[PDB]
Amino acid sequence: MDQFMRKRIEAIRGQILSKLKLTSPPEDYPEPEEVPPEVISIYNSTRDLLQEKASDEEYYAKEVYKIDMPPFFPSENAIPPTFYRPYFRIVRFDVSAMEKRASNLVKAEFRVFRLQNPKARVPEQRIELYQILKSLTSPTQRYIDSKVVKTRAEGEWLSFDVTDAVHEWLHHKDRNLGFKISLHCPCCEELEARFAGIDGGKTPHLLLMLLPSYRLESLDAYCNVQDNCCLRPLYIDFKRDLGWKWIHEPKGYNANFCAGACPYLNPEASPCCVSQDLEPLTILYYIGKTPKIEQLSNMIVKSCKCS
Amino acid sequence: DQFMRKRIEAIRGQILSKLKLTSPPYPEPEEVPPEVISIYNSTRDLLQEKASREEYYAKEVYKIDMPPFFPSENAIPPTFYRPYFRIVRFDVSAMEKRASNLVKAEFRVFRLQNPKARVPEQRIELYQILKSKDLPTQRYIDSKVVKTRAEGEWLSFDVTDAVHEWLHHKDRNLGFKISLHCPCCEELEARFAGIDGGKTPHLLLMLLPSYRLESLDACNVQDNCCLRPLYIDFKRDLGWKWIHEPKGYNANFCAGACPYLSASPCCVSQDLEPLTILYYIGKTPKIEQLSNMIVKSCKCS
Amino acid sequence: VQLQESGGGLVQAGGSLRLSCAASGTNIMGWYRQAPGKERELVAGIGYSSTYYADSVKSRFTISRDNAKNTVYLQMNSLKPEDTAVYYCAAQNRDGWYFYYWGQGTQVTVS
Amino acid sequence: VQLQESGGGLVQAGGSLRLSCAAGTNIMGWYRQAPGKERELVAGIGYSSTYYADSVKSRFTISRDNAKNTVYLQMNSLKPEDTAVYYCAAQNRDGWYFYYWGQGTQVTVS
Ligand SMILES: *[C@@H]1O[C@H](CO)[C@@H](O)[C@H](O)[C@H]1NC(C)=O
Ligand SMILES: *[C@@H]1O[C@H](CO)[C@@H](O)[C@H](O)[C@H]1NC(C)=O
Repeated sequence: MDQFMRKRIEAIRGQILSKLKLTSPPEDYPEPEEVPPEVISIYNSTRDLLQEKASDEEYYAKEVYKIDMPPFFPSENAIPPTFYRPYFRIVRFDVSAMEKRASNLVKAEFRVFRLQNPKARVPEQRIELYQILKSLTSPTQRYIDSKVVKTRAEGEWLSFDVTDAVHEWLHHKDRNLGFKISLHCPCCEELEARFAGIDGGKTPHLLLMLLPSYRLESLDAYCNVQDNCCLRPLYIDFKRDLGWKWIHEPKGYNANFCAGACPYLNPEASPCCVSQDLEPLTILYYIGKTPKIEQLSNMIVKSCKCS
Repeated sequence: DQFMRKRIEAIRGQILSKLKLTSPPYPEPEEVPPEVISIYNSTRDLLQEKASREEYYAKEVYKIDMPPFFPSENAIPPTFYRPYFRIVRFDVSAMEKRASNLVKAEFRVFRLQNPKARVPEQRIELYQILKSKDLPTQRYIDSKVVKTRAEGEWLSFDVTDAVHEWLHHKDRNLGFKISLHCPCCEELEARFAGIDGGKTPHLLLMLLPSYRLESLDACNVQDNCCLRPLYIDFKRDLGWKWIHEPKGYNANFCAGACPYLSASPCCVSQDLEPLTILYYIGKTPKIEQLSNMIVKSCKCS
Repeated sequence: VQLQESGGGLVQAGGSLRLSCAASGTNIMGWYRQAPGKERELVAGIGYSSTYYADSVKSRFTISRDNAKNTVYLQMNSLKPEDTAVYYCAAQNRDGWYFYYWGQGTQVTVS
Repeated sequence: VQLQESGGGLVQAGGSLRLSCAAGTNIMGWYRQAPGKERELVAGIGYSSTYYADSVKSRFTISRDNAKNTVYLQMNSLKPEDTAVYYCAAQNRDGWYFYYWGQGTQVTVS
């Protein structure tokens, strides 16, 4: 492990700059004595988001843009960003700044803070997120995702994948009609969930994640032919290759196996060619007169990786 | 190479290990009842669907069809119709003795093709009907977006928790409801075999036998395959002063030796979690996300 | 409990008729039918305003219930010569998937 | 379009008053300008969804008659600070502005 730590550090140094596609580290880095709080806010929302999710466009790093809720000034001629009703809340965002960057958007996350309502009537509710739509005799809202929240629990952040909605909003500005946080309710009780910025550093905001164009320059059976890490066919005929006549079905399955050598300088220390994705296998066998239709996990090698 | 010969031998042991058979078993394959082949046919097709997109030991799959209705008897039908929802009920009393071994259950229904559907795409919701008293009457399980006019297909829902109560309180087995999605202020154009008329709606209960129940996070430090701590401070271990925050992150790494037999062993990473960094070029700030940077657990493969 | 049915007689071929079933005591409910010689058959069933109809009566017969008056109806429209029998409405046993409660029922014969 | 307001005058502190705004071919709201102080959006209806100001929360109520195309403003429990000229405003056909205004009536709390 003494010489195994020494390599991870060097492999991480290259992995960082590789995902950033930086041939060398920045030079004119400013000084941390004064970094604007708005920049630290973007780091906080990306960090806290990934912490929650814990419960080749993917290799390269992604720029995170944070679009807060529009500030409302009652003295001007602006339509407020929020509209209330006992059963839903309405929020609208101004995404015109990212219309120029729409060709590089990868993912968007609507992050809203759910306050604690210690005097809530129902302790648990299912809320639904809709994309408001411009209509007659046609739809007025589009389903996105739902969530089960605890109205009386400690405050928490809630995130939704609203990529397709921001995509339309960035293309057709006349469709940016906002979001709606509606109560699920079976079919056509008040919304006991309170949200910061809507029911009153916890502002509702979008988290847009792009892949820069200059970062767009650059293992199922491709496996052509190769001798590096790559899937290899193996079909097990139960009678032939095992001498087993007790499994009635399947008569045989592609088990496959991964083989090859992985280079060093590797999406992930020394690398080894192992299996990544495995899929279960169902068999029908017999003991006595009893039939057994059973499920075996991790039996089929479908792809390989290096690690 | 001849290491395929080892995969074959490693697979031979992996099968008997998950089944806990110290040795292989036998009927005649010339005539196996079709009802037995249907249980194999449905478990296979289910996994085939998940493919298109306590865990080691094998699990026995039981198939519970829809109760057969004979109108000459004094039995309440298993299905009830409504332009916006369907009601189906199963009789799962036979598995009440085995409730202590249930692991997962899935209600499988076949969605027929409705070439004369009004709306080509609809969102259907599955509810567990409940016995209420006064002023809920149903509990949400899962939803799905189906194509009413598409070629027929099978639809599955994880109804483990609902079936679990049915095996405990028989007086709560009131069935399922496939309701059309309502935005809460249109008819259900989706047709299902056995409800809107070998494609019978059925449950697939999956148990783990008791004799198969015996009865690497931060590493119980050891010298076998096991997670190892590694914290990289950018200034200290990399000489980098351009990342303003984080000042350092636990990178970790996998090391150790795994037994031999699975094929050949390697101590590698299993699940990885991304990393957020804030750096600068010129006066411009960059708050970016790098995937697969933190090793959280190790495995052998 | 008590179950009392009414409505029913002779109807012109292709006509209509509304049967009734009142519950005067203390709830899945339905209608049964027994032709002379032939065995019983569940024609219609109401329950959770959810409905179950038979194939020979679909799009012709309609079941309903007045939760206020506790009466279950059976609108027999577009009658056919095969719908001739005595009709017995039935209720559900308090907690089982039984029927238990029946009535004498009236007879209908279409010409 | 055309905007016509009515129902404004003098009310004793703690009283009530119902303002009206008639519309001519949506989102609408009410503004107010106290003597010396600049405008402020007190209430707004839109998507029967409502936006009230923080200073009138729990007192003023907005509504609309989709039949008559009239927006109301039920001002109950008035306070000496609710004195101003009230201008109802409509939304531009497709933009996120207001554009259309009216003369508005005056309210005076004692
Ligand atoms: C950012 O995250 C830290 C958590 O370490 C928290 O203390 C801080 O308040 C957050 N916000 C800002 C603006 O720093
Ligand atoms: C088993 O599955 C196949 C699908 O490949 C089907 O054709 C066959 O009818 C099924 N057998 C039974 C008994 O359901």
